[PDB]
Amino acid sequence: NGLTGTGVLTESNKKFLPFQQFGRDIADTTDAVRDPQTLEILDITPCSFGGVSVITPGTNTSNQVAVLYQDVNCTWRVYSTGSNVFQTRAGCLIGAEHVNNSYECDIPIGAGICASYQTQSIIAYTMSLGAENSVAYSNNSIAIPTNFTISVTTEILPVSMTKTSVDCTMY
Amino acid sequence: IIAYTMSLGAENSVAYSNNSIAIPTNFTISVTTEILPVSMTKTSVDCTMYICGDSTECSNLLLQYGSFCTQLNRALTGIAVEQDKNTQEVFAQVKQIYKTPPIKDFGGFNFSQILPDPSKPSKRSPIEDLLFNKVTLADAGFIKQYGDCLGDIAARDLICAQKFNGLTVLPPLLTDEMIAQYTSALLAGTITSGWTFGAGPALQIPFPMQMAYRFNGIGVTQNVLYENQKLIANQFNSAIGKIQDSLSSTALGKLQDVVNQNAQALNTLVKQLSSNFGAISSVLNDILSRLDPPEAEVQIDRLITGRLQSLQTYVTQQLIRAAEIRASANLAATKMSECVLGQS
Amino acid sequence: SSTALGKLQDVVNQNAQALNTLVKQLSSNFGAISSVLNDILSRLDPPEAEVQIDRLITGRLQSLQTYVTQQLIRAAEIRASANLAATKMSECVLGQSKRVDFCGKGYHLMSFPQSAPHGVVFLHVTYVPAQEKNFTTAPAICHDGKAHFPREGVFVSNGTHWFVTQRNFYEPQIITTDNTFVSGNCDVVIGIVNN
Amino acid sequence: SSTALGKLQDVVNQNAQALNTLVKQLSSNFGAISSVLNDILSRLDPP
Amino acid sequence: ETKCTLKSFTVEKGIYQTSNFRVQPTESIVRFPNITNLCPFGEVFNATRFASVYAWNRKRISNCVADYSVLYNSASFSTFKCYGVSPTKLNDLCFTNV
Ligand SMILES: *[C@@H]1O[C@H](CO)[C@@H](O[C@@H]2O[C@H](CO)[C@@H](O)[C@H](O)[C@H]2NC(C)=O)[C@H](O)[C@H]1NC(C)=O
Ligand SMILES: *[C@@H]1O[C@H](CO)[C@@H](O[C@@H]2O[C@H](CO)[C@@H](O)[C@H](O)[C@H]2NC(C)=O)[C@H](O)[C@H]1NC(C)=O
Ligand SMILES: *[C@@H]1O[C@H](CO)[C@@H](O[C@@H]2O[C@H](CO)[C@@H](O)[C@H](O)[C@H]2NC(C)=O)[C@H](O)[C@H]1NC(C)=O
Ligand SMILES: *[C@@H]1O[C@H](CO)[C@@H](O[C@@H]2O[C@H](CO)[C@@H](O)[C@H](O)[C@H]2NC(C)=O)[C@H](O)[C@H]1NC(C)=O
Ligand SMILES: *[C@@H]1O[C@H](CO)[C@@H](O[C@@H]2O[C@H](CO)[C@@H](O)[C@H](O)[C@H]2NC(C)=O)[C@H](O)[C@H]1NC(C)=O
Ligand SMILES: *[C@@H]1O[C@H](CO)[C@@H](O[C@@H]2O[C@H](CO)[C@@H](O)[C@H](O)[C@H]2NC(C)=O)[C@H](O)[C@H]1NC(C)=O
Ligand SMILES: *[C@@H]1O[C@H](CO)[C@@H](O[C@@H]2O[C@H](CO)[C@@H](O)[C@H](O)[C@H]2NC(C)=O)[C@H](O)[C@H]1NC(C)=O
Ligand SMILES: *[C@@H]1O[C@H](CO)[C@@H](O[C@@H]2O[C@H](CO)[C@@H](O)[C@H](O)[C@H]2NC(C)=O)[C@H](O)[C@H]1NC(C)=O
Ligand SMILES: *[C@@H]1O[C@H](CO)[C@@H](O[C@@H]2O[C@H](CO)[C@@H](O)[C@H](O)[C@H]2NC(C)=O)[C@H](O)[C@H]1NC(C)=O
Ligand SMILES: *[C@@H]1O[C@H](CO)[C@@H](O)[C@H](O)[C@H]1NC(C)=O
Ligand SMILES: *[C@@H]1O[C@H](CO)[C@@H](O)[C@H](O)[C@H]1NC(C)=O
Ligand SMILES: *[C@@H]1O[C@H](CO)[C@@H](O)[C@H](O)[C@H]1NC(C)=O
Ligand SMILES: *[C@@H]1O[C@H](CO)[C@@H](O)[C@H](O)[C@H]1NC(C)=O
Repeated sequence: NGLTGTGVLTESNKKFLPFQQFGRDIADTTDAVRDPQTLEILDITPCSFGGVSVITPGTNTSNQVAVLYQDVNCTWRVYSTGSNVFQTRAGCLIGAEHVNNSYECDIPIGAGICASYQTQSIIAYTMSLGAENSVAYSNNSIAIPTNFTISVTTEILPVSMTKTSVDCTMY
Repeated sequence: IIAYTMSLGAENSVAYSNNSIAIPTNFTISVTTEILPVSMTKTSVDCTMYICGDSTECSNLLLQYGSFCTQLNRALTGIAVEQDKNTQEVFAQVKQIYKTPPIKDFGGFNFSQILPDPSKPSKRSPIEDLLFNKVTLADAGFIKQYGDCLGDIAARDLICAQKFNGLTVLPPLLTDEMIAQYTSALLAGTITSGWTFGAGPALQIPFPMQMAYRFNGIGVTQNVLYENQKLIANQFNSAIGKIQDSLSSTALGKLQDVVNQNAQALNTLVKQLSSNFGAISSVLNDILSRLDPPEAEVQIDRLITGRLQSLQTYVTQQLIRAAEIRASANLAATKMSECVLGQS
Repeated sequence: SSTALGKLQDVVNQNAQALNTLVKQLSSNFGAISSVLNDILSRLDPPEAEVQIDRLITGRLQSLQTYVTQQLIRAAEIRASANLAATKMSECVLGQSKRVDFCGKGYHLMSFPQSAPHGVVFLHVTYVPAQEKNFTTAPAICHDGKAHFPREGVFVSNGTHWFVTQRNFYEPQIITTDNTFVSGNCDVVIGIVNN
Repeated sequence: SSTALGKLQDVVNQNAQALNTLVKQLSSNFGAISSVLNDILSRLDPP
Repeated sequence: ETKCTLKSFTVEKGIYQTSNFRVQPTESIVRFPNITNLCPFGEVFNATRFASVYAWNRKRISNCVADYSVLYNSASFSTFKCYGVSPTKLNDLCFTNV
């Protein structure tokens, strides 16, 4: 009826009064419409949806990349499918091979998963928290040191930043 | 409704004289809780999708304001990586995952309500489970598929309303199970090694003797502990029971306010898409249809300016809130190193 | 000398990037016909060039405002960092700290300051125990129906004999009446041993 | 009693100056023909 | 996309956010009501006797098709100004109370 737009049209359950033609949501966008020939109500849903991130090892080393689709669950709305599809609680990762080891985080993907440029290709793994250890606790056992080490460590702290001034008229 | 003058507290008087002293004859072992926020939600914004939508005319008009969106996203990513850094300073103090032995002989002290429960899917403690159910988040997971809200489910579910306008929430780097593992390692180290695992290698010591060391640290001789060991263990166990009780009963307001504030900010962003900002309408499709390019550009310019300043206000207030959360996380890290890894 | 001071370089980088972003934002039309005042003032006459100049003025003013706001926020963070550095200077360099992990990892012995571009570096000298050894231990010693507790140490046993040592360094000594003190009898302490 | 609390007076001064700056900023045209609503609403018709 | 949003030809190791996943429209559809007649262009603009201005006439325009090109060879105008709408979008809209 003259109102233009873009989106996906689906059958609706809303039911208009006879003096109504369009339906609006809280952001005041038209989200429902009555078809002027069949008199049926339709819902209008937008077309773009879902975040995308790109994981690179740096283009000074390679132009291989992996892509994380943060709203896809494959078990699609993807640009490519290639190989090495790996599902994560942060989304579907495409272009990186899943391994069973665990290292320190290199590139944080999220939800406990990191990625790195190892063997060349891109691998994705679960980050390790640290080495496992156990204390030999008993009710009558103690451990006493017999030597020592003198350690020297550095700690860096910022104290100032640059002082600037601006001339409004000149800018 | 009544109105009164508030009271400062009960009145008290000390029986001061020049040769009188008061000495305690018994003691109590008290256990208290302290809650501290450490992170907030990490968000990201797509300018083009928020300001224009799928409008190509608007998106071409917006190319005179690309520096402003790169700036907004730079600020938001700074906040987002700062949150993970916060969590790491608080919880990742030690990099050895200590386990507690099956020797649960700690001199009579019962640590069963704060030690991991292997009967859960996670390895959370009874106390940690009680805490986990008193804070209601807004995102049960972070995978909401397109097909899952397709129809009128959008604009009735607030998260799909946010997502259709370019507002994304990213998941934290450390899962909740990893944080539970970290706190479990801290507890195991502190009950089997005292304060030595925070200064170098963990050196075991019987619990009773560690408690005697800690009694020495406050000016009480060790025989006071060794001669009252059962009473002290019973008082500790009763105080821990009181905690669980109180909790499971009835709050974590300081941790719920963070979630509430972030959700309210995002929803305010979404409703501010209904403002004309001085244009003839707030819909780009009512302007682009019924108006031709050169004289629709004025209206689209008004809308673009308004929505840009909306995004700017959001980012500024997020930066201010992130500074406050950063201060809180620094305090929590200091408390972790000085109260948990030592005696203050 | 080998290979960094990333936290001190990020400050310089951030300030430089902010100024350069200000400079490039002078290429925005903000909804005007051009971003150059000389293309507007030539080809347009005062009353109808004023609308374009007003658009440019509003845009550039808000650019300056954004810069100043973000500078204020960053200055608050640097202020917090400088307050922490002053506290560390008074408590780790001008004294010896008992606060755990405040002046390095280990037991703090001393600290030395060094100046760096826009910041400070602390060299923390700490004491780290090493080469530990296992011993049997006991809370008290029973001699004559009396319980003896160590004065400033702990009771250890090399397997057959009992000594009293200091907690942080193995230096065994013979248990005497100058190492210990008496309190009560031998019926209340749990793991008391005879010696 | 002789002669200060500068750090406590600066807070009062800053808050007062902020409010007064708000009040004087009501004299800006912001690109309009005048800064008074009554000079615009009289001599000009609604649209 | 990242090279271009960075305004640089080199990208450093890491992970970067890009634009949301876009889908392009495949078709174009138009849905107007079922209207067959043409609007009374010849009994409004071609009337025989008009009214005086103090008692001005008001005719109601109901369900009809607005084809104003049929006037191109019958009458010139010399004043024609629209107010809420541009003249290039007249034959692309539906009008409510005419
Ligand atoms: C991807 O989809 C799967 C299933 O459609 C989600 O997980 C199911 O989860 C339940 C537990 O809640 C299991 O009992 C089922 O066996 C799972 N089935 C499958 C096929 O996985 C999963 O959560 C989705 N992706 C993510 C990471 O959320
Ligand atoms: C202290 O004595 C304990 C008891 O034997 C030693 O610890 C065990 O070491 C073995 C081999 O490394 C492990 O498999 C066990 O899990 C350990 N714990 C037990 C048995 O509870 C420990 O090496 C001794 N410490 C020193 C410094 O000599
Ligand atoms: C305590 O540790 C030091 C090392 O820090 C030991 O001294 C080293 O001894 C070895 C073998 O005799 C030498 O090769 C090194 O040169 C020594 N180091 C230094 C810095 O001189 C010392 O022997 C240990 N003491 C005990 C009692 O074990
Ligand atoms: C310590 O001795 C003082 C002196 O009698 C006691 O304090 C007084 O108590 C009475 C009754 O409670 C009050 O009316 C007085 O005001 C108190 N102060 C005085 C007289 O100076 C006190 O109860 C004693 N404390 C203990 C623990 O026994
Ligand atoms: C010190 O206080 C404790 C209470 O905290 C006293 O122990 C209580 O004694 C009463 C009466 O004998 C019992 O009903 C309670 O069950 C005891 N409490 C616990 C936790 O066991 C203790 O007697 C006091 N000591 C002195 C010397 O007064
Ligand atoms: C430590 O305290 C807990 C209480 O929280 C004790 O566990 C209970 O044990 C009894 C006996 O098996 C069970 O019937 C209960 O269901 C347990 N859970 C409760 C009461 O919540 C535990 O036994 C104590 N540990 C020791 C060594 O006594
Ligand atoms: C525990 O230490 C004592 C040291 O007092 C050892 O006993 C002495 O050992 C030396 C050398 O073997 C002998 O000359 C002495 O006669 C021993 N007795 C005394 C009273 O000095 C004892 O061997 C050590 N035990 C273990 C298991 O190492
Ligand atoms: C430590 O020494 C005392 C005294 O030498 C031992 O005491 C005996 O205790 C039992 C049970 O109370 C009595 O029936 C005996 O009459 C006591 N004998 C004496 C001589 O006092 C005590 O058993 C010793 N402890 C150990 C573990 O050997
Ligand atoms: C608009 O015209 C269409 C045809 O051009 C009509 O569609 C008919 O609808 C009836 C339902 O009662 C069907 O039985 C016919 O098969 C339809 N025709 C076609 C060609 O599909 C429609 O009814 C008209 N609008 C109204 C309000 O009557
Ligand atoms: C990346 O390229 C530049 C220029 O080609 C070079 O100076 C730099 O060293 C390279 N990076 C590394 C890590 O070598
Ligand atoms: C990796 O871990 C999986 C977990 O089931 C296991 O099946 C597999 O054998 C391991 N090795 C691989 C597949 O690289
Ligand atoms: C220590 O535990 C053992 C069990 O191996 C027990 O026989 C002994 O009485 C306990 N001693 C103390 C002091 O707890
Ligand atoms: C009206 O239409 C007739 C033809 O039917 C034409 O002759 C006459 O000039 C027209 N008059 C006006 C005012 O349009």
